[PDB]
Amino acid sequence: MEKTHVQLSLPVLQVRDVLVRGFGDSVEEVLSEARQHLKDGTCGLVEVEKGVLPQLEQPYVFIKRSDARTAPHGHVMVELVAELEGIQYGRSGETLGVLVPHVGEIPVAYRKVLLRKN
Ligand SMILES: Nc1n[nH]c2cccc(Cl)c12
Repeated sequence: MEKTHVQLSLPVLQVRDVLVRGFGDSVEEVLSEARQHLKDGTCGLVEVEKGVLPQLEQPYVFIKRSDARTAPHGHVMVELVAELEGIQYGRSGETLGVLVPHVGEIPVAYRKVLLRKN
């Protein structure tokens, strides 16, 4: 059965390499698809800098920091928050990046996270 949190190492992708630039067309769909890709090992992370979000597709799925002393086993505790037309669905901490499908792009790094499944 599902533990509340799972340790994952996410590939960090450069925005110009990403082939599939979002998870879907509604807040509920992108959160659902992001969770499925995380379970399947087919999710990447793009770090947000100027110019990144306009090169990706809304709705966005962000991973955000969920606490301050929980970095168990070297993995930052995180949760999912979606954004569409400037409104956020969830409230959480600082953004670590934006999640996208991973379809074989070569990463530049890995980001260790402890992900709250729901
Ligand atoms: N990463 C995940 N492994 N297993 C899951 C089940 C539900 C939701 C998620 Cl995100 C996961």
